[PDB]
Amino acid sequence: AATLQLGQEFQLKQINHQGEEEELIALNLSEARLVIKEALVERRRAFKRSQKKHKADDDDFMHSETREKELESIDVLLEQTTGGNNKDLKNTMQYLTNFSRFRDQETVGAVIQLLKSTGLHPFEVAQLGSLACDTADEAKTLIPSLNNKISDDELERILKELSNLETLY
Amino acid sequence: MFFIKDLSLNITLHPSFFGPRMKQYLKTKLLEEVEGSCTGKFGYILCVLDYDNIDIQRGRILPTDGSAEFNVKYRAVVFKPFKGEVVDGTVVSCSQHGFEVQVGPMKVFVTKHLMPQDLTFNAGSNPPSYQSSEDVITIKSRIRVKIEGCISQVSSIHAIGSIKEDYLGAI
Amino acid sequence: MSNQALYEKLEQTRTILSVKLAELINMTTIADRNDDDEGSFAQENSELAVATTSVMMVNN
Amino acid sequence: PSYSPTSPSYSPTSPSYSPTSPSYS
Amino acid sequence: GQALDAVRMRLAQLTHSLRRIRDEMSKAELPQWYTLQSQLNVTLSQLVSVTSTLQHFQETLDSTVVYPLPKFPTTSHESLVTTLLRKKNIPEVDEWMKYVRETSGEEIEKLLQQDREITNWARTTFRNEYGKHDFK
Amino acid sequence: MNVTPLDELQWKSPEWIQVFGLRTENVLDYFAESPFFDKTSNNQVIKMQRQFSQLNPARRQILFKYPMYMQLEEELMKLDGTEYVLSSVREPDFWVIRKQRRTNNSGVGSAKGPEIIPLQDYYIIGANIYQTIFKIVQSRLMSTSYHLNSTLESLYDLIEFQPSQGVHY
Amino acid sequence: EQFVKRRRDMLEHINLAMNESSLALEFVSLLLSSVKESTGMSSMSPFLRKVVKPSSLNSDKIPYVAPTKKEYIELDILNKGWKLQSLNESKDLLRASFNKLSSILQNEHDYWNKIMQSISNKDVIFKIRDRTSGQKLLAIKYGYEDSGSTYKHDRGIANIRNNIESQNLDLIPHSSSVFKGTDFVHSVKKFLRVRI
Repeated sequence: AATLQLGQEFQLKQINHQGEEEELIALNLSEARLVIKEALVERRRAFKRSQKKHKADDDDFMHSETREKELESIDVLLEQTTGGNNKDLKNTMQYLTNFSRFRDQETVGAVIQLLKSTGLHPFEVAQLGSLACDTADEAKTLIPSLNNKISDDELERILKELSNLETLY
Repeated sequence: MFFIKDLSLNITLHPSFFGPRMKQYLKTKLLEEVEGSCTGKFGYILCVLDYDNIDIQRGRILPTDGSAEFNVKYRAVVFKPFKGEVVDGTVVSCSQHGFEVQVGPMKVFVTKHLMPQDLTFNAGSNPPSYQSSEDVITIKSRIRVKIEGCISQVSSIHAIGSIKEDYLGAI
Repeated sequence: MSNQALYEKLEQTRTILSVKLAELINMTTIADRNDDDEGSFAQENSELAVATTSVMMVNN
Repeated sequence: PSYSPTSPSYSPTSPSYSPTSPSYS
Repeated sequence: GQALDAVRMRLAQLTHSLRRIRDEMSKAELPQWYTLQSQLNVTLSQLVSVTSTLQHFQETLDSTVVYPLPKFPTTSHESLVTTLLRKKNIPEVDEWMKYVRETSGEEIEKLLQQDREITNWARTTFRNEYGKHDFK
Repeated sequence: MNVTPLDELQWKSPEWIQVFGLRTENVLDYFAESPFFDKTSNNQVIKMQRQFSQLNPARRQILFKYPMYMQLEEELMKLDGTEYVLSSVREPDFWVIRKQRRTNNSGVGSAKGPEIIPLQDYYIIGANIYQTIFKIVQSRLMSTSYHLNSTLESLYDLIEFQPSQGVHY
Repeated sequence: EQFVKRRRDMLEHINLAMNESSLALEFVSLLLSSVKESTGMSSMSPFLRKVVKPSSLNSDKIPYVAPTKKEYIELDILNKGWKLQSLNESKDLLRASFNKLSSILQNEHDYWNKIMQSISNKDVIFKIRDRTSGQKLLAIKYGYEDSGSTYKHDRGIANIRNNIESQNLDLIPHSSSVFKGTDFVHSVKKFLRVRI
């Protein structure tokens, strides 16, 4: 999408099941990983509630000490929620976990606020949330849409602030 | 690229499952068939939202075999790139013709003609890699690839990208 | 299994050693260092935030 | 966008500690 | 303005984290210990980042000169102006370091260099102790 | 010997406002007896010169509004150094002066006029006078850190551990 | 009641800590709003938006004060002073923490040794989750189920409880969960009598 050619299937204006126009939603690695983790843990909780109906521990999964412990919790979650029949989901989740720029929800919200305060395109915002660039020109070349649309000083400020926001591992 | 879309599917339920618990069987069928799939019209099917809010439609018994077909609509998060897209990814394998980069669930290949000559192939290194004056790219190295084209089949989408211009390689 | 416990105790021991060295250096040079040469890197810019960072080290 | 703005945490009830002393002429 | 903008965004996220830890402590039931530790460590390291970034850009903050708006009316908002204007510390911290200095209480300089040599000696001694035993 | 910082120093002169009242005409006259008015400034020298002679955006607006301000320039251009000049005025309660020092660099090669450099901030609010935000921010943060330390040490005192359960309260 | 008092104390302390911290954000939010209105609108509180149209903070220049020996040497030696303070409270807090840890820890070694030297052994021992408590407790299988008995009413399972008061070990059966008292021995002691 160098020229923002998203096609009909991925138009900026989306028609939902309610028939009202909505802005197209784009999520980076951190947002998508958090959303899928939340959905999986909610589904696990629903499954446990259903099993209790037919017939505490969940706080430790979301709060992970380390990357390896997070990966182990992810494997347990996939075993207990997915069944192990979906390898592509495991690969995507591993790719999200290994290269997640931001682990905490509040920091991800800060990144979202910083990127979308200027009102840029959701594609550019998600790309900036996915890519960490040292210099504004590096991002502008690697994101041709950002060219001619954002001042270099603003892009440099955003990139430096994002680099500062990265939580040390 | 991650996006939220509205999807629909036609699911056939066997006559032997015709009981009061049909909604549970439909939900299990949907979850077991849709999640993790790939469709060339919408890319890989990554996840489905609002599992409790699954929309259903009245059955329509087929006149030939008795299996009841249902139309199910939902909202899903999916991944699909576009021409000219630039994405960060992880090097998978190193070859003399170029390299392969995993981005999300997909693979983008770059041929040696698509990088500047400053990056030279080193085979004696363990593992073999591409070495330049500033950037070194190898396994588990974050590399930015500008995707140029994509080929879509029933179950997967392959991609071919180029890094011939500046500000590409190791980050 | 047992190998995982071995590894976990490994980072346990190395973390003890690293945090021990950190608290040692922090308390030894807790007396702030002023050196005219550019080589030295010790900065105390905001007066009370220095004490805040000190109690930070203590609590950590 | 912006996930949530900050709640107003004004403390007008704070008495302040301004030192007053050079009033006599 | 860029430095103060970065200070603004970082302090805003710090205040957001403070609001968070506040509304999860205000509950009548205390959550698990581990969640409290995670929140504490995250917010406290964020405070460290706040301190470091405020340290980095002292020159930009000092160079700025404060002035009220021509459009801002002081006749009606003088209380609000005075609220932000005042900067004197809270008293309890004041007598806190007063008692601290009371307890602490060329001679001072040579004690200072003696502290220098003790610090260097202790650092070298612990480096030697670490090197004595193989930790890998 | 303990000195209150001049930035927070606030002078009140009820007798002067009772006798003369608050006005832009005598705002400098009100400021004259304050400790902040340095006796070494050229304004006082101009004052004795006038006394001896008698015995023997909004900057341009306030520039053109008053003729005594004119006389202030034509008596201040000759003397270079620390001088007191008005910054802005909104009646009938708000006045602020501009604390600047002048170095009339008449050297060859400088086409600019006399150099004007800020020294201090002074705000006249009502009958009161006010005179770094960095200090305010660091003070607030350090007091917050002290309160947080007290709360956390109390909470850790409340903490109780058992091997068979972990930590509870 | 002391727990409630200290909880209220820490609540009011953190509220006092955050009240001053809010004003820093209130001040610093003005610059971007002046530079860019739309981005700055959301930063301020609604009351501050109602107070004035925000263009408050504008860039300005002031020179740096000429340095000398006067203030840096005293600044740094007094920073040395506060950090020597911090070292003192560091040592004191660490000493208190280690004293508390040593006292508690030796207490659980006392209970630990009591457990180790109070337990004998062949016996089918496992961990089970209590129906009421939900935690893991030691249980012993003592029934005749595996010896050939067809009696299905009782499983012969007894949970082990370390008596807090007497520092001894007691066995609580699964079936008799109604009698909760120290008179269990005599209440459950049954026998078979033959009279001719």
